[PDB]
Amino acid sequence: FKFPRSYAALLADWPVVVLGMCTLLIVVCALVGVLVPELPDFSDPLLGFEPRGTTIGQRLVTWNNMMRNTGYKATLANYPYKYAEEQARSWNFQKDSFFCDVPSDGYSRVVFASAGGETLWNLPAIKSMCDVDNSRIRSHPQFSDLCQRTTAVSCCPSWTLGNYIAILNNRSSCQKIVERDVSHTLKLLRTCAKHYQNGTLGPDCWCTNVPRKCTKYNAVYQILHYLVDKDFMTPKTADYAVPALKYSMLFSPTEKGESMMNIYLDNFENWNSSDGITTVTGIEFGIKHSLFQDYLLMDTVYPAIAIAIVLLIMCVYTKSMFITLMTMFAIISSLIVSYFLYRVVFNFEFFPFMNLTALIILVGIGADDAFVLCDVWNYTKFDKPRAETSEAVSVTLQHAALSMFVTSFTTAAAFYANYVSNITAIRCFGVYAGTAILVNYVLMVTWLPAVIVLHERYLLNIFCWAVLCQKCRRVLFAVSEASRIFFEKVLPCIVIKFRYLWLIWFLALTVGGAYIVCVNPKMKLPSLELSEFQVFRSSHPFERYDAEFKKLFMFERVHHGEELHMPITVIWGVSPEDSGDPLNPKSKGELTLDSTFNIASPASQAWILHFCQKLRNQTFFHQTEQQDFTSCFIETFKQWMENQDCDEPALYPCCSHCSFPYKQEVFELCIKKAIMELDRSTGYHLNNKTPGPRFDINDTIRAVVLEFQSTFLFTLAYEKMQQFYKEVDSWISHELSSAPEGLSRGWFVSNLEFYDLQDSLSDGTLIAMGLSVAVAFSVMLLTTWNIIISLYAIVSIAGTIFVTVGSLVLLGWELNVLESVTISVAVGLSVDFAVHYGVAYRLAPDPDREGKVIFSLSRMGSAIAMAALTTFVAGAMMMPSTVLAYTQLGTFMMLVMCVSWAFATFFFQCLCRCLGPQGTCGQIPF
Ligand SMILES: CCCCCCCCCCC(CCCCCCCCCC)(CO[C@@H]1O[C@H](CO)[C@@H](O[C@H]2O[C@H](CO)[C@@H](O)[C@H](O)[C@H]2O)[C@H](O)[C@H]1O)CO[C@@H]1O[C@H](CO)[C@@H](O[C@H]2O[C@H](CO)[C@@H](O)[C@H](O)[C@H]2O)[C@H](O)[C@H]1O
Ligand SMILES: CCCCCCCCCCC(CCCCCCCCCC)(CO[C@@H]1O[C@H](CO)[C@@H](O[C@H]2O[C@H](CO)[C@@H](O)[C@H](O)[C@H]2O)[C@H](O)[C@H]1O)CO[C@@H]1O[C@H](CO)[C@@H](O[C@H]2O[C@H](CO)[C@@H](O)[C@H](O)[C@H]2O)[C@H](O)[C@H]1O
Ligand SMILES: CC(C)CCC[C@@H](C)[C@H]1CC[C@H]2[C@@H]3CC=C4C[C@@H](OC(=O)CCC(=O)O)CC[C@]4(C)[C@H]3CC[C@]12C
Ligand SMILES: CC(C)CCC[C@@H](C)[C@H]1CC[C@H]2[C@@H]3CC=C4C[C@@H](OC(=O)CCC(=O)O)CC[C@]4(C)[C@H]3CC[C@]12C
Ligand SMILES: CC(C)CCC[C@@H](C)[C@H]1CC[C@H]2[C@@H]3CC=C4C[C@@H](OC(=O)CCC(=O)O)CC[C@]4(C)[C@H]3CC[C@]12C
Ligand SMILES: CC(C)CCC[C@@H](C)[C@H]1CC[C@H]2[C@@H]3CC=C4C[C@@H](OC(=O)CCC(=O)O)CC[C@]4(C)[C@H]3CC[C@]12C
Ligand SMILES: CC(C)CCC[C@@H](C)[C@H]1CC[C@H]2[C@@H]3CC=C4C[C@@H](OC(=O)CCC(=O)O)CC[C@]4(C)[C@H]3CC[C@]12C
Ligand SMILES: CC(C)CCC[C@@H](C)[C@H]1CC[C@H]2[C@@H]3CC=C4C[C@@H](OC(=O)CCC(=O)O)CC[C@]4(C)[C@H]3CC[C@]12C
Ligand SMILES: CC(C)CCC[C@@H](C)[C@H]1CC[C@H]2[C@@H]3CC=C4C[C@@H](OC(=O)CCC(=O)O)CC[C@]4(C)[C@H]3CC[C@]12C
Ligand SMILES: CC(C)CCC[C@@H](C)[C@H]1CC[C@H]2[C@@H]3CC=C4C[C@@H](OC(=O)CCC(=O)O)CC[C@]4(C)[C@H]3CC[C@]12C
Ligand SMILES: CC(C)CCC[C@@H](C)[C@H]1CC[C@H]2[C@@H]3CC=C4C[C@@H](OC(=O)CCC(=O)O)CC[C@]4(C)[C@H]3CC[C@]12C
Ligand SMILES: CC(C)CCC[C@@H](C)[C@H]1CC[C@H]2[C@@H]3CC=C4C[C@@H](OC(=O)CCC(=O)O)CC[C@]4(C)[C@H]3CC[C@]12C
Ligand SMILES: CC(C)CCC[C@@H](C)[C@H]1CC[C@H]2[C@@H]3CC=C4C[C@@H](OC(=O)CCC(=O)O)CC[C@]4(C)[C@H]3CC[C@]12C
Ligand SMILES: CC(C)CCC[C@@H](C)[C@H]1CC[C@H]2[C@@H]3CC=C4C[C@@H](OC(=O)CCC(=O)O)CC[C@]4(C)[C@H]3CC[C@]12C
Ligand SMILES: CC(C)CCC[C@@H](C)[C@H]1CC[C@H]2[C@@H]3CC=C4C[C@@H](OC(=O)CCC(=O)O)CC[C@]4(C)[C@H]3CC[C@]12C
Ligand SMILES: *[C@@H]1O[C@H](CO)[C@@H](O)[C@H](O)[C@H]1NC(C)=O
Ligand SMILES: *[C@@H]1O[C@H](CO)[C@@H](O)[C@H](O)[C@H]1NC(C)=O
Ligand SMILES: *[C@@H]1O[C@H](CO)[C@@H](O)[C@H](O)[C@H]1NC(C)=O
Ligand code: NA
Ligand code: NA
Ligand code: NA
Repeated sequence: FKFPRSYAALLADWPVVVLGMCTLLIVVCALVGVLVPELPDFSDPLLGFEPRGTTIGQRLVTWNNMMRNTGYKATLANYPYKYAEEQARSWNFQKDSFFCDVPSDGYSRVVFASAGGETLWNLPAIKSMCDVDNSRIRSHPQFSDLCQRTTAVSCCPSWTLGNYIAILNNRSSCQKIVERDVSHTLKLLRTCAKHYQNGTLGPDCWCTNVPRKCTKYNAVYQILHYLVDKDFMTPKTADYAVPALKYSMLFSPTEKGESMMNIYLDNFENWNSSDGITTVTGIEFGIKHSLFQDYLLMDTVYPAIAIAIVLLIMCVYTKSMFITLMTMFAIISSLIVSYFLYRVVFNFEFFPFMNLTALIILVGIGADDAFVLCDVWNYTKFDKPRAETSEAVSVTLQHAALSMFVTSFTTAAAFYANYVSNITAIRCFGVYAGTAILVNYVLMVTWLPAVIVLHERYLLNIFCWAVLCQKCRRVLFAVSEASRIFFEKVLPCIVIKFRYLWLIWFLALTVGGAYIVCVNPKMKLPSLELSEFQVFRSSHPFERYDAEFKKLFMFERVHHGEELHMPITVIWGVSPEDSGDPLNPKSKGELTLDSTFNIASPASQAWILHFCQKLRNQTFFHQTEQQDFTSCFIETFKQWMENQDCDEPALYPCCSHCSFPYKQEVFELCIKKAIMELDRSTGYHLNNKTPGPRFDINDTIRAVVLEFQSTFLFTLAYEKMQQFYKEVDSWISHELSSAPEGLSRGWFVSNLEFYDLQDSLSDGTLIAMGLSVAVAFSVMLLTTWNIIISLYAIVSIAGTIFVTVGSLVLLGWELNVLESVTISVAVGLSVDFAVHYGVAYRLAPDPDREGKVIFSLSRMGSAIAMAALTTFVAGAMMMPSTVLAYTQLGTFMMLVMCVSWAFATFFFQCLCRCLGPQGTCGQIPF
C-alpha cells in the first residue's frame, strides 16, 4: 500500500493519477453533455430578450395568455355559447399596359445607389437596375413558382423606374426606353411634384383638382412615394438643372419570407453587389433572422484561428509545446464541463446564442494563469535549486494560487452579477460564462501543476533540421534577453523618470471619460423596436436597409409618422402573474382566474359605470367625435336596456322600466340576450382583442375588459413613455383603491413591451455594476492587507472604467443587451493587473518605494503583458466577423486590455513611486 501525505506530494509523486482522473471526468462530461440534453436551437436570435417577473412583464404575459385562451370551448369566450345553442333550438406595357398591384411593404425589394457617386436619373443607371433584377432574381429557377400572376403565361412585372418610364411613354418594357423618355418623365415629375408635396395627388385617382396629365396610372404618386429617395423632389432640390436622385428602390412580385433564401444564397450572398453602373446597397427579402444561424456557426472559424495564435504566444513564452497544448486542452475542457453543469446539473433548458461568445472570452482570458504559474515555478527553481519536487510544487502554489483565484473570481463574479437582470438571455449568459471561468481555475491548479511535473521529469530529454533547430534556438535566446532587459531595466526607468507626466495625463483622461459618461453625450438606451435589432455588422445589406433606407422613402416614413394613440386597457377577473419558468422563454404558464371577482352585483355595476365617467374627465383621455360603444360595455348595455319594450313577456326582465342597478339574476340574463342581439341586429363581430365581458364554458362572466384611447402617442423614447405609464398607472391604482370588494384587484396594460425592456437594461446594469465594484474592492483589501495600495488600485480601476466606457460612448454604443453585460465585465477584468503589481509591491525586499516599484515591474511585467496580449489578440481576431455580437465583444476586449494595462503599468505604479507605503504604513491587522 502507498498514499501521499499532502496535495503537493500528490502532484509530485502521482501526476498520472491527477491527469488520468481529470481526463476521465472530462470525457464523462462530454458524453453525458451531448447524449442527455436537447441541442441548442439558434433559429431566433431575439429569444429571451423580454423581461420576466417585472410588474409590466407579468401583466403583459397575462394579457397574452388571455388572448390565446379566448374562443369556442376555450377557457374564455366573447359569446355565451351555451345560451347561443340553447336558443338555436327555436410582360408588355403596350399590349398588357398595367401593373398587377400597388407596391407595398409585403414585397421583396432592393435599394440601389450609383457606382462613382453620380445621380441615378440617367438612361444607363435606369436600365442597369432592370438588368440586375432580371439577372439576379427573375432568372432563378423557383422565381416562376413564387411570383404573382394574371395567367400561367408569365409573372407580373417588377416595380422600378424603367417600367414606370415604359408605361408612361408607351414602350414595351424597360429595355426598349430611350433618352427622351427619361427627360420627358423628369419634366413630368419636376412640374407635377407640387401636388404631391401639397397633399392633393393620391394613390387611386386613376383628386380632380390636379391636372389629368399627373393622375395617369397613379404613376407620379407611385414614383415619388415608393421608388425615389425623399430629397429628390422638394422645392429645395427641384430648382436645380437636374435634381439629384441619390437612391432608388425596386420591388419584386414575390413575397418577403423564407421562400427568398435560395434566391439570396445563390445570387446575392457571395456577389460583388455592383454592375459597375449601380450598386445594391440595401436588401429587404424578409430573411435577416432566418439566415442568422448559418453565419453564427460559420463565424466560429475566427475563434479557431485565435486558438492557434494563443498557442504560438504560449509556446514561445513557456518554451514547451507539451505544457502549451495541455493548457489549451484544459481551456476548451472548461467550456465542455461548464456545459454539462449548465444543462444536466443546473437544469437550464435555454442556451442563448450569446453563450457561444464565451468561447472567445475563455480563449482570451484562459491562459493568463498559466503565464503566472510558469513564471513562479521558474523563480522557485532558481531560488531553491536543490529542492525536492513536492517542495518546489508547494512553494509554487503558496506563491501563485491565491493571486490566480482573485483574478478568476472577480471576472466570474462580474458574470454571475448579471443574474440580477430581469432579461432571461442576460441571466443565462452570466451563469454559463461565470461557471466556465471557475472550472478553468480548478484546472489551472490541478491539471497544470501535474503537467509541469511530468514535463520536468521526462520531457527535458525524451521526445538540414539540425541547422534550422540551432538558428531557431539563437533567435529564441535573443527574444528572451531583449524582453528581460525591457521589463527589468527599460520599463522601470520610463515609468519612474516620467511619473509627474503620467499622473497628469492619466488623471486628465479619467476626468474626460467621466465627463463623456456622466455629463455629455451620456450613454443612451436602445432607440428602435425589438424586431429591428441589429444582428449583422452594419455594412451588411440587411442592416443598411434598416439603419439608413427605412428613413429615406416616403412609404417607409408613413409607418413612423402615424399618429397612434396609446390604448388604456383595464382587465378584471384575471390575476396578473407569470406562472411559467422565468429562465425558459417558451414556458409562459397558464391563465389564473380570480375567485373573489364579481361584476354582476349592483355595487359592482354602479362603480364600474362611475369609473368609466371619471376616467373620461382626465387629461390623459382622448375625446373623439366618433363615439366608441365597445370602450365601456356597461354604458352600451344600460343604453340597450332603456330601449326594450314590455308588451311581450319573453322580453319582460329586460324592460326599459328597470332602474340601472339591476338585480344580479337580471344582469347575467339580459347581458347574454344583449350580446346575442348585437351579433345579428348590428352585425358587429367580437374577437379576442375586443373589450367586453368574458364567459366561461357554461356562460358565467369570469372576466371584464374596458378600453380607452389616450392623448399620449406611442413613442420609443424612454422619458415620455415613462410619463404616460406613471400618470395612468398611478391614477388607476388610486381609483381602484376605493372600488367594491370584487373589483379592487383590476389592472392596467398598454403597448409597454419596449419600455419594459429599456427599464430592465437600465436597472440590471446599475445593480450588476455596483455588485462588480463591491467584489473588486473587497478582494483588493483581502489580497493586500493595506488600505493605501487598495485605494491606489481602486482609483486606477475607476480611471480604467471611465476611459473604457467613455471610449465605447464616443464609438456610438447604446446600452443594448450584450453592451450592458460588458460594462460589469469591465470591472471584473480591470482588477487583475493592479492585484498582480500590488502583491509584487508588498513582496519586495527593498525598504524604499522606488526599489519596491522596480521589483514590482521587474517581477510581474512579463506575465501581465502576456495576459494582456492574448486577450487583445483574441479580440482582434473577431474583427472580420459577420455576426455583430462577435465584433462587439472583440472590440471591447482590445480596448479594455489597452486601458487596463496602461492604467496598471503607468498610473498605479506612479502613485506607488510618489506616495506608496513604507514599513507598516496603511497596513490592516488580523
Ligand atoms: C462552441 C463551439 C460551437 C461549434 C458550432 C458548430 C460549427 C460547425 C461548422 C464550422 C465550420 C468552420 C470551422 C470552425 C472550426 C471551429 C469549431 C469550434 C471549436 C472551437 C474553436 C466547418 O467548416 C468545414 O471545415 C472543413 C475543414 O475543417 C471543410 O472541409 C473541406 O476540406 C477538407 C480538407 O481538404 C476536405 O476533406 C473536405 O471534404 C472539405 O469539405 C468543410 O468544407 C467546411 O465546411 C463552418 O464554416 C465552413 O467553412 C468556412 C469557414 O471559413 C465557411 O466560410 C465562410 O464563412 C466564414 C466565416 O465568416 C468566412 O471566414 C469565409 O470567408 C466564408 O467563405 C463556410 O461557409 C462553411 O462551409
Ligand atoms: C361586448 C360589447 C360590444 C359592443 C359593440 C357595439 C358596436 C357598435 C354599435 C353601437 C350602436 C348599436 C348598439 C346595439 C345594441 C348593442 C348592445 C350590447 C350590450 C352589451 C355590451 C349604438 O346605438 C346607439 O343607440 C342610441 C339609443 O339607444 C342612440 O342614441 C341617440 O338616440 C336618439 C336617436 O335614436 C337621440 O335622440 C338621442 O339624443 C341619442 O342618445 C345612438 O345615436 C346610437 O349610436 C349603433 O351606433 C352606431 O354604430 C355604427 C357602427 O356600427 C357607427 O358607425 C360609424 O362609426 C364606425 C366606427 O365606430 C364606422 O365604421 C362607420 O363607417 C361610421 O358610420 C355610428 O357612429 C354609431 O352611431
Ligand atoms: C476534471 C473536470 C471535469 C473539472 C471539474 C471536476 C469536478 C469538480 C466536477 C466534475 C463533475 C461534477 C459533479 C457532477 C454531478 C454532481 C451531482 C450533484 O448531486 C447531488 O446530490 C446534488 C443535490 C442538490 O441539489 O442538493 C452534486 C454535485 C456533483 C457531484 C458534481 C460536483 C463537481 C464535479 C465532481
Ligand atoms: C484517459 C481516461 C479517460 C481514462 C484513464 C483510466 C486509466 C487507464 C488510468 C487512470 C489512472 C492511471 C494510473 C495512474 C498512475 C500510475 C502509476 C505509474 O507508475 C510509474 O511509476 C510509471 C511506470 C511506467 O509506466 O514506466 C504507472 C501507470 C499508472 C498505474 C496509471 C495507468 C493508467 C491509469 C490506471
Ligand atoms: C488543443 C487541444 C485539443 C490539444 C490536445 C492534446 C492531446 C491530444 C495530447 C495527448 C498526448 C499529447 C502528446 C504527447 C507527447 C508529445 C511529445 C512532445 O515532444 C516534445 O519535444 C516536447 C517539448 C517540450 O514541450 O518541451 C510534443 C508534444 C506531444 C506530441 C504531445 C502534445 C499533446 C497531446 C497530443
Ligand atoms: C468549446 C467547445 C468544444 C465546448 C462547448 C460546449 C459544447 C458541448 C456545446 C455548446 C454549443 C453546442 C452546439 C450548438 C449548436 C449546434 C448546431 C447543430 O446543428 C444545426 O445545424 C442546428 C439546426 C437547428 O436545430 O436549428 C448541431 C449541434 C451544435 C454544433 C452544438 C454541439 C455542442 C455544443 C458545441
Ligand atoms: C470543486 C473542487 C474540486 C475545488 C476544490 C479546490 C482544490 C481543487 C484546490 C484549489 C486551490 C488549491 C490549494 C492552493 C494552494 C495550496 C497551498 C499549498 O501549500 C501549503 O499549504 C504549505 C503548507 C506548509 O508546508 O507549510 C498546499 C496545497 C494548497 C492548500 C492547495 C490544495 C488544493 C486546492 C484547495
Ligand atoms: C496589447 C496590450 C493590451 C498589451 C501590451 C503589452 C506590450 C507593451 C508588450 C508585449 C510584448 C512586449 C515586447 C517584447 C520584446 C521587446 C524587445 C525589447 O528589446 C530591447 O529592449 C532591446 C534589445 C537589444 O538591444 O537587442 C524592446 C521592447 C519589446 C518590443 C517589448 C515592448 C513591450 C511589449 C510590446
Ligand atoms: C502610456 C500611455 C501614454 C500610452 C502608451 C505609450 C505609447 C503611446 C508609446 C509610443 C512611443 C513611446 C515613447 C517612445 C520614447 C520615449 C523616450 C523615453 O526617454 C527616456 O529618457 C528613456 C530612458 C531609457 O532608455 O531608459 C521615455 C519614454 C518615451 C516618451 C516613450 C513613452 C511611451 C510611448 C509614448
Ligand atoms: C464608479 C466607477 C468605478 C465605475 C463607473 C460607474 C458609473 C459612473 C457609470 C458607468 C456606466 C453608466 C451607465 C451607462 C448607461 C446608462 C443608461 C441611462 O439611461 C437613460 O435613460 C439615458 C437617457 C436615455 O437614453 O433616454 C441611465 C444611466 C446609465 C444606467 C449609466 C449610469 C452610470 C454608469 C453605471
Ligand atoms: C473619481 C476618481 C476616479 C478620480 C478622482 C480621484 C481623486 C479624488 C484622488 C484619489 C487619489 C488621489 C491621488 C493620490 C496620490 C497622488 C500622488 C501625489 O504625488 C505627489 O505629491 C508628488 C510630489 C511630492 O511628493 O511632493 C500627487 C497627487 C495624487 C496624484 C492624488 C490626486 C487626487 C487623487 C487622484
Ligand atoms: C494585419 C497585421 C499584418 C498588422 C496588424 C497591425 C496591428 C497594429 C492591429 C492591432 C489591432 C488591429 C485593428 C483592430 C480592429 C480593426 C477594425 C476592423 O473593422 C471591423 O471589423 C469593425 C469592428 C466593429 O464593428 O466592432 C478593421 C481593421 C482594424 C482597424 C485592425 C487593423 C490592424 C490593427 C491596428
Ligand atoms: C498581430 C496581432 C495584433 C493580431 C493581428 C490580427 C489580424 C490578422 C486581423 C485584425 C483585423 C483583421 C481584419 C478585419 C476585417 C476584415 C474584413 C473582412 O471582410 C469581409 O468581407 C469578410 C467578413 C464579413 O463578411 O463580415 C476580410 C478580412 C479583414 C481584412 C480582417 C483580416 C485579419 C485582420 C487583419
Ligand atoms: C496603447 C498602450 C495601451 C500599449 C502600447 C504598447 C507598446 C506599443 C509601447 C509601450 C512602451 C513602448 C516602448 C517604449 C520605449 C522604447 C525604447 C526605444 O529605444 C530602444 O529600443 C533603445 C533603448 C536603448 O537601449 O537606449 C524604441 C521604442 C520603444 C521599444 C517603445 C515602442 C512602443 C512601446 C513598446
Ligand atoms: C489609456 C490610454 C493612454 C491608452 C489606451 C489605448 C488607446 C489606443 C485608446 C484609448 C482611447 C481610444 C480612443 C477613444 C475614442 C475614439 C473615438 C472613436 O470614434 C470616433 O471618433 C467617431 C466614429 C464615428 O463616426 O462613428 C474612434 C477611435 C478613438 C479615437 C479611440 C482610439 C484608441 C484610443 C486612443
Ligand atoms: C396647396 O396649395 C394651394 C395653392 O395652389 C394652397 O392654397 C393650399 O393652402 C395648399 N394646401 C395646404 C394643405 O396648405
Ligand atoms: C465588381 O465591383 C467593382 C466596383 O467595386 C466593378 O468595377 C467590377 O466591374 C464588378 N464586377 C466584377 C466581376 O469585379
Ligand atoms: C360548468 O363548467 C365547469 C368547468 O368550467 C364544470 O366544473 C361544471 O360542472 C359545469 N356545470 C354545468 C352545469 O355544466
Ligand atoms: Na489572456
Ligand atoms: Na486567474
Ligand atoms: Na478579475
